[PDB]
Amino acid sequence: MEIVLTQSPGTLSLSPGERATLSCRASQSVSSSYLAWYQQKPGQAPRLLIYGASSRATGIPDRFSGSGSGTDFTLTISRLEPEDFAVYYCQQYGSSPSTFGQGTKVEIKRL
Amino acid sequence: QLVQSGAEVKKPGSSVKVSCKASAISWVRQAPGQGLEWMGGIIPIFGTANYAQKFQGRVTITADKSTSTAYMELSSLRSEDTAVYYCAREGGWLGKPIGAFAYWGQGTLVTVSS
Repeated sequence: MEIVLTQSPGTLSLSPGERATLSCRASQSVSSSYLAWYQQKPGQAPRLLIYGASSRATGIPDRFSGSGSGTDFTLTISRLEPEDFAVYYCQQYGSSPSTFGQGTKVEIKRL
Repeated sequence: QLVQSGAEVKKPGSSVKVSCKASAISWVRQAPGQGLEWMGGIIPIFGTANYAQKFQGRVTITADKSTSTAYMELSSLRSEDTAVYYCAREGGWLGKPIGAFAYWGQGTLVTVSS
């Protein structure tokens, strides 16, 4: 049975400088915290941010972090830069077949 | 370095074939309002295709080892197959187990239009 990943919220509306915390819930425990996070901006391929739940990819800024184990995982951006408004996906590779969440859009909050 | 074939516009029920030139990948699509989904991939060591149940029976994933090129052929196209299709690779490996996708192609837009 495929592990189903469900992200929350669907859309996060915040201003630059604010903290963002994104959630990914798994239908089943994710082995060995084998959970990754990606960023995707329009017209571009996804970019790996975090793997093994909490390990930052090389060249990824300090303001990105990940945490969690079992079924509950989070990606936090400590202070939002303009370039951080994008869609974010989680992915598990603790079981075959690999599965992805549906994405959370982080968008600029209304004025 | 993963370089994919150009965008395609297809009719309903037809098939599309996308290529990805590496200079054992997976195919992942971004379909509007459905996030990312893993379709299948060429697996390490055996170099044969595995598939997601959702697409089993109308996706065919092959690799030409000599030209380092992978293909995905998706048949009986439906409006919901409109999506950007990516090839992606994780990266002998004797380090810790890591199944995240570090490397991505530029994507191939397939539009299924009536």
